[PDB]
Amino acid sequence: VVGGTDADEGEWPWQVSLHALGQGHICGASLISPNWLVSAAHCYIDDRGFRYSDPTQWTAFLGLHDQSQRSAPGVQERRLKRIISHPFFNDFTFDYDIALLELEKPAEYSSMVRPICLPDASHVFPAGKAIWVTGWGHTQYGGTGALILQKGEIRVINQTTCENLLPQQITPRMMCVGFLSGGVDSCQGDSGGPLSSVEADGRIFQAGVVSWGDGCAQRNKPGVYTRLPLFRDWIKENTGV
Ligand SMILES: *[C@@](O)(c1nc2ccccc2s1)[C@H](CCCNC(=N)N)NC(=O)[C@@H](NC(=O)[C@H](Cc1cscn1)NC(=O)CCc1ccccc1)C(C)C
Ligand SMILES: *SC[C@H](NC(=O)CC[C@H](N)C(=O)O)C(=O)NCC(=O)O
Ligand SMILES: [Mg+2]
Repeated sequence: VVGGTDADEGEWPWQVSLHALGQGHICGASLISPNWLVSAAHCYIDDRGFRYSDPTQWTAFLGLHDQSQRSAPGVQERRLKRIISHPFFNDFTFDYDIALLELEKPAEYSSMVRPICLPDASHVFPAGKAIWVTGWGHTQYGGTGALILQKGEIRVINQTTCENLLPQQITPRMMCVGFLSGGVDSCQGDSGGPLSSVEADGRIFQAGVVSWGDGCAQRNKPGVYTRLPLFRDWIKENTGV
Protein backbone atom coordinates (compact mmCIF):
# COMPACT_ATOMS: atom_id res chain seq x y z
CA VAL A 1 0.00 0.00 0.00
CA VAL A 2 1.38 3.40 -1.05
CA GLY A 3 0.38 6.40 1.06
CA GLY A 4 -1.26 4.36 3.82
CA THR A 5 -0.76 3.89 7.56
CA ASP A 6 -0.31 1.06 10.06
CA ALA A 7 -3.50 -0.86 10.73
CA ASP A 8 -4.63 -1.55 14.27
CA GLU A 9 -4.20 -5.12 15.46
CA GLY A 10 -7.42 -6.94 14.59
CA GLU A 11 -8.80 -4.05 12.51
CA TRP A 12 -9.15 -6.14 9.32
CA PRO A 13 -9.76 -9.68 10.60
CA TRP A 14 -10.66 -10.96 7.09
CA GLN A 15 -7.22 -10.06 5.63
CA VAL A 16 -5.11 -13.15 4.89
CA SER A 17 -1.44 -13.54 3.89
CA LEU A 18 -0.51 -16.28 1.38
CA HIS A 19 3.06 -17.63 1.58
CA ALA A 20 4.60 -19.93 -1.02
CA LEU A 21 7.01 -22.64 0.20
CA GLY A 22 10.41 -21.08 0.76
CA GLN A 23 9.41 -17.66 -0.59
CA GLY A 24 7.48 -15.84 2.14
CA HIS A 25 4.46 -13.65 1.47
CA ILE A 26 3.39 -13.55 -2.19
CA CYS A 27 -0.27 -12.51 -2.21
CA GLY A 28 -3.18 -11.42 -0.06
CA ALA A 29 -6.62 -13.03 0.27
CA SER A 30 -9.91 -12.53 2.14
CA LEU A 31 -11.76 -14.89 4.49
CA ILE A 32 -15.39 -15.36 3.34
CA SER A 33 -16.45 -18.47 5.32
CA PRO A 34 -14.89 -21.05 7.67
CA ASN A 35 -13.47 -22.99 4.70
CA TRP A 36 -13.03 -20.49 1.86
CA LEU A 37 -10.91 -17.53 0.75
CA VAL A 38 -11.13 -15.14 -2.22
CA SER A 39 -7.92 -14.09 -3.97
CA ALA A 40 -6.53 -13.22 -7.43
CA ALA A 41 -6.09 -15.87 -10.12
CA HIS A 42 -2.81 -14.40 -11.35
CA CYS A 43 -1.08 -15.40 -8.09
CA TYR A 44 -1.60 -19.13 -8.85
CA ILE A 45 0.00 -19.53 -12.30
CA ASP A 46 2.86 -22.00 -12.80
CA ASP A 47 6.23 -20.77 -14.03
CA ARG A 48 9.34 -22.71 -15.01
CA GLY A 49 10.70 -22.39 -11.48
CA PHE A 50 7.71 -23.05 -9.24
CA ARG A 51 4.25 -24.64 -9.45
CA TYR A 52 2.16 -21.79 -8.04
CA SER A 53 -1.05 -23.53 -9.21
CA ASP A 54 -0.48 -26.41 -6.77
CA PRO A 55 -2.39 -25.98 -3.48
CA THR A 56 0.21 -27.96 -1.51
CA GLN A 57 2.81 -25.25 -2.21
CA TRP A 58 0.98 -22.67 -0.07
CA THR A 59 0.35 -21.65 3.55
CA ALA A 60 -2.34 -19.18 4.64
CA PHE A 61 -1.90 -17.05 7.77
CA LEU A 62 -5.13 -15.73 9.30
CA GLY A 63 -5.19 -13.11 12.03
CA LEU A 64 -1.68 -11.96 11.09
CA HIS A 65 -0.50 -8.43 11.90
CA ASP A 66 3.30 -8.36 11.60
CA GLN A 67 5.01 -10.50 8.95
CA SER A 68 7.93 -11.06 11.35
CA GLN A 69 5.58 -12.43 14.08
CA ARG A 70 3.79 -15.35 12.40
CA SER A 71 3.47 -17.36 15.65
CA ALA A 72 1.96 -14.58 17.77
CA PRO A 73 -1.18 -15.26 19.84
CA GLY A 74 -4.29 -15.39 17.65
CA VAL A 75 -2.49 -16.13 14.35
CA GLN A 76 -3.89 -19.24 12.64
CA GLU A 77 -1.87 -21.27 10.12
CA ARG A 78 -3.67 -23.28 7.45
CA ARG A 79 -2.79 -25.33 4.38
CA LEU A 80 -4.85 -25.28 1.17
CA LYS A 81 -6.52 -28.31 -0.37
CA ARG A 82 -7.82 -26.69 -3.57
CA ILE A 83 -7.30 -23.62 -5.79
CA ILE A 84 -10.15 -22.69 -8.17
CA SER A 85 -9.12 -20.02 -10.67
CA HIS A 86 -11.99 -18.50 -12.61
CA PRO A 87 -12.45 -20.48 -15.86
CA PHE A 88 -12.64 -17.26 -17.94
CA PHE A 89 -9.31 -15.89 -16.64
CA ASN A 90 -7.32 -14.13 -19.40
CA ASP A 91 -3.56 -14.25 -18.78
CA PHE A 92 -2.91 -11.47 -21.33
CA THR A 93 -5.42 -8.81 -20.18
CA PHE A 94 -5.94 -10.23 -16.66
CA ASP A 95 -9.70 -10.22 -17.22
CA TYR A 96 -11.58 -12.39 -14.68
CA ASP A 97 -8.68 -12.16 -12.20
CA ILE A 98 -10.26 -13.99 -9.26
CA ALA A 99 -9.71 -17.32 -7.48
CA LEU A 100 -11.28 -19.29 -4.63
CA LEU A 101 -9.00 -21.07 -2.15
CA GLU A 102 -10.27 -23.95 0.01
CA LEU A 103 -8.71 -24.24 3.44
CA GLU A 104 -7.43 -27.67 4.40
CA LYS A 105 -9.11 -27.24 7.82
CA PRO A 106 -11.63 -24.58 8.92
CA ALA A 107 -10.66 -21.26 10.38
CA GLU A 108 -11.67 -20.63 13.98
CA TYR A 109 -13.60 -17.38 14.33
CA SER A 110 -12.17 -15.07 16.99
CA SER A 111 -11.55 -11.41 17.68
CA MET A 112 -8.67 -11.65 15.16
CA VAL A 113 -10.24 -13.90 12.49
CA ARG A 114 -13.66 -13.05 11.01
CA PRO A 115 -15.16 -13.22 7.49
CA ILE A 116 -15.89 -10.20 5.33
CA CYS A 117 -19.43 -9.75 3.99
CA LEU A 118 -20.07 -10.47 0.28
CA PRO A 119 -22.28 -8.14 -1.78
CA ASP A 120 -25.36 -9.32 -3.66
CA ALA A 121 -25.14 -9.53 -7.45
CA SER A 122 -27.28 -6.40 -7.92
CA HIS A 123 -25.28 -4.13 -5.60
CA VAL A 124 -23.45 -1.20 -7.22
CA PHE A 125 -20.47 0.42 -5.51
CA PRO A 126 -21.04 4.02 -6.65
CA ALA A 127 -18.60 6.46 -8.16
CA GLY A 128 -16.92 8.55 -5.49
CA LYS A 129 -17.51 6.15 -2.61
CA ALA A 130 -14.78 5.77 0.00
CA ILE A 131 -13.13 2.33 0.06
CA TRP A 132 -10.25 0.87 2.08
CA VAL A 133 -7.35 -1.15 0.70
CA THR A 134 -5.13 -3.24 2.97
CA GLY A 135 -2.03 -5.35 2.60
CA TRP A 136 1.65 -6.02 3.21
CA GLY A 137 2.77 -4.92 -0.27
CA HIS A 138 5.35 -2.33 -1.29
CA THR A 139 5.00 1.15 0.17
CA GLN A 140 6.54 2.67 -2.99
CA TYR A 141 6.67 1.38 -6.54
CA GLY A 142 9.90 -0.60 -6.73
CA GLY A 143 10.28 -0.18 -2.94
CA THR A 144 10.02 -2.56 0.00
CA GLY A 145 7.11 -4.35 1.64
CA ALA A 146 5.62 -3.49 5.01
CA LEU A 147 6.06 -5.77 8.02
CA ILE A 148 2.98 -4.28 9.71
CA LEU A 149 -0.30 -4.52 7.80
CA GLN A 150 -1.08 -1.20 6.04
CA LYS A 151 -4.42 0.47 5.28
CA GLY A 152 -5.29 3.21 2.80
CA GLU A 153 -8.42 5.15 1.86
CA ILE A 154 -9.24 5.43 -1.87
CA ARG A 155 -12.35 6.18 -3.96
CA VAL A 156 -14.30 4.45 -6.72
CA ILE A 157 -13.72 6.11 -10.11
CA ASN A 158 -16.37 6.42 -12.84
CA GLN A 159 -16.08 3.50 -15.29
CA THR A 160 -15.95 5.71 -18.40
CA THR A 161 -13.14 7.75 -16.86
CA CYS A 162 -11.35 4.52 -15.95
CA GLU A 163 -11.56 3.26 -19.55
CA ASN A 164 -10.22 6.56 -20.90
CA LEU A 165 -7.26 6.60 -18.51
CA LEU A 166 -6.17 3.07 -19.51
CA PRO A 167 -7.36 2.65 -23.10
CA GLN A 168 -7.95 -0.84 -24.49
CA GLN A 169 -7.32 -2.44 -21.08
CA ILE A 170 -10.41 -2.00 -18.84
CA THR A 171 -13.08 -4.73 -19.11
CA PRO A 172 -16.45 -4.73 -17.32
CA ARG A 173 -14.96 -7.13 -14.74
CA MET A 174 -12.51 -4.40 -13.69
CA MET A 175 -12.97 -1.24 -11.60
CA CYS A 176 -10.65 1.73 -11.03
CA VAL A 177 -10.28 2.80 -7.38
CA GLY A 178 -7.88 5.46 -6.12
CA PHE A 179 -7.23 9.11 -7.00
CA LEU A 180 -6.52 10.79 -10.32
CA SER A 181 -3.85 12.81 -8.50
CA GLY A 182 -2.08 9.63 -7.33
CA GLY A 183 -0.68 9.36 -3.81
CA VAL A 184 -2.69 6.43 -2.35
CA ASP A 185 -2.80 3.03 -4.10
CA SER A 186 -2.20 -0.67 -3.67
CA CYS A 187 1.12 -2.01 -4.98
CA GLN A 188 3.21 -5.17 -5.50
CA GLY A 189 2.42 -7.70 -2.77
CA ASP A 190 -1.15 -6.44 -2.21
CA SER A 191 -2.47 -8.60 -5.10
CA GLY A 192 -5.36 -10.82 -4.10
CA GLY A 193 -6.28 -8.77 -1.02
CA PRO A 194 -9.75 -7.29 -0.50
CA LEU A 195 -11.24 -3.88 -0.95
CA SER A 196 -13.23 -3.13 2.23
CA SER A 197 -16.31 -0.88 1.98
CA VAL A 198 -18.23 0.43 5.00
CA GLU A 199 -21.89 -0.02 4.21
CA ALA A 200 -25.16 1.34 5.58
CA ASP A 201 -25.03 -0.25 9.05
CA GLY A 202 -21.25 0.00 9.39
CA ARG A 203 -20.65 -3.63 8.41
CA ILE A 204 -17.81 -4.13 5.91
CA PHE A 205 -18.41 -5.69 2.49
CA GLN A 206 -15.81 -6.73 -0.08
CA ALA A 207 -15.79 -4.33 -3.06
CA GLY A 208 -13.00 -5.84 -5.14
CA VAL A 209 -9.78 -7.84 -5.44
CA VAL A 210 -6.38 -6.16 -5.87
CA SER A 211 -5.30 -6.97 -9.45
CA TRP A 212 -2.92 -4.62 -11.34
CA GLY A 213 -1.84 -1.08 -12.14
CA ASP A 214 0.65 0.94 -14.15
CA GLY A 215 3.28 1.57 -11.52
CA CYS A 216 1.84 2.54 -8.13
CA ALA A 217 0.15 5.76 -7.00
CA GLN A 218 1.01 7.62 -10.23
CA ARG A 219 -1.07 10.55 -11.38
CA ASN A 220 -3.84 9.45 -13.80
CA LYS A 221 -2.95 5.76 -13.15
CA PRO A 222 -5.36 4.43 -10.49
CA GLY A 223 -5.29 0.85 -9.29
CA VAL A 224 -7.42 -1.67 -11.19
CA TYR A 225 -9.50 -4.17 -9.17
CA THR A 226 -11.65 -7.22 -9.97
CA ARG A 227 -15.31 -6.53 -9.11
CA LEU A 228 -17.21 -8.71 -6.63
CA PRO A 229 -21.01 -8.44 -7.14
CA LEU A 230 -20.63 -9.88 -10.63
CA PHE A 231 -19.24 -13.12 -9.12
CA ARG A 232 -21.72 -13.68 -6.24
CA ASP A 233 -23.38 -16.59 -8.08
CA TRP A 234 -20.08 -18.13 -9.22
CA ILE A 235 -18.91 -18.10 -5.58
CA LYS A 236 -22.18 -19.64 -4.39
CA GLU A 237 -22.12 -22.36 -7.06
CA ASN A 238 -18.51 -23.32 -6.31
CA THR A 239 -18.37 -23.08 -2.51
CA GLY A 240 -21.94 -23.17 -1.20
CA VAL A 241 -21.16 -19.81 0.46
C1 LIG B 1 0.11 -7.88 -6.99
O1 LIG B 1 0.50 -7.49 -5.68
C2 LIG B 1 1.13 -8.98 -7.30
N1 LIG B 1 0.91 -10.30 -7.84
C3 LIG B 1 2.07 -11.08 -7.96
C4 LIG B 1 2.15 -12.38 -8.46
C5 LIG B 1 3.38 -13.00 -8.54
C6 LIG B 1 4.53 -12.37 -8.08
C7 LIG B 1 4.46 -11.08 -7.59
C8 LIG B 1 3.23 -10.44 -7.53
S1 LIG B 1 2.91 -8.82 -6.94
C9 LIG B 1 0.21 -6.65 -7.89
C10 LIG B 1 -0.71 -5.52 -7.44
C11 LIG B 1 -0.39 -4.18 -8.11
C12 LIG B 1 -1.42 -3.10 -7.84
N2 LIG B 1 -0.93 -1.94 -8.60
C13 LIG B 1 -1.58 -0.68 -8.33
N3 LIG B 1 -2.69 -0.64 -7.61
N4 LIG B 1 -1.04 0.41 -8.84
N5 LIG B 1 -0.07 -6.96 -9.29
C14 LIG B 1 0.87 -6.91 -10.23
O2 LIG B 1 2.04 -6.63 -9.99
C15 LIG B 1 0.43 -7.20 -11.67
N6 LIG B 1 1.36 -6.53 -12.55
C16 LIG B 1 1.33 -5.20 -12.67
O3 LIG B 1 0.53 -4.50 -12.06
C17 LIG B 1 2.36 -4.55 -13.60
C18 LIG B 1 3.42 -3.83 -12.75
C19 LIG B 1 4.24 -2.91 -13.66
C20 LIG B 1 5.36 -3.57 -14.46
S2 LIG B 1 5.89 -2.04 -15.27
C21 LIG B 1 4.75 -0.79 -14.59
N7 LIG B 1 3.86 -1.47 -13.69
N8 LIG B 1 1.70 -3.60 -14.47
C22 LIG B 1 1.97 -3.49 -15.77
O4 LIG B 1 2.81 -4.19 -16.34
C23 LIG B 1 1.17 -2.45 -16.52
C24 LIG B 1 0.87 -2.87 -17.97
C25 LIG B 1 -0.06 -4.07 -18.07
C26 LIG B 1 0.07 -4.97 -19.11
C27 LIG B 1 -0.78 -6.07 -19.21
C28 LIG B 1 -1.77 -6.26 -18.27
C29 LIG B 1 -1.89 -5.38 -17.22
C30 LIG B 1 -1.05 -4.29 -17.13
C31 LIG B 1 0.30 -8.71 -11.95
C32 LIG B 1 1.60 -9.45 -11.66
C33 LIG B 1 -0.17 -8.97 -13.37
S1 LIG C 1 -21.24 -10.65 6.87
C1 LIG C 1 -19.75 -11.47 7.54
C2 LIG C 1 -19.47 -11.02 8.98
N1 LIG C 1 -20.56 -11.43 9.83
C3 LIG C 1 -20.26 -12.22 11.00
O1 LIG C 1 -19.13 -12.52 11.22
C4 LIG C 1 -21.39 -12.67 11.92
C5 LIG C 1 -20.90 -13.60 13.02
C6 LIG C 1 -21.21 -13.08 14.42
N2 LIG C 1 -20.45 -13.84 15.40
C7 LIG C 1 -22.70 -13.22 14.71
O2 LIG C 1 -23.54 -13.10 13.78
O3 LIG C 1 -23.09 -13.47 15.89
C8 LIG C 1 -19.39 -9.50 8.98
O4 LIG C 1 -20.32 -8.86 9.35
N3 LIG C 1 -18.18 -8.87 8.49
C9 LIG C 1 -17.99 -7.44 8.36
C10 LIG C 1 -17.79 -6.68 9.66
O5 LIG C 1 -17.79 -5.42 9.58
O6 LIG C 1 -17.63 -7.27 10.76
MG1 LIG D 1 -3.58 -10.08 19.42
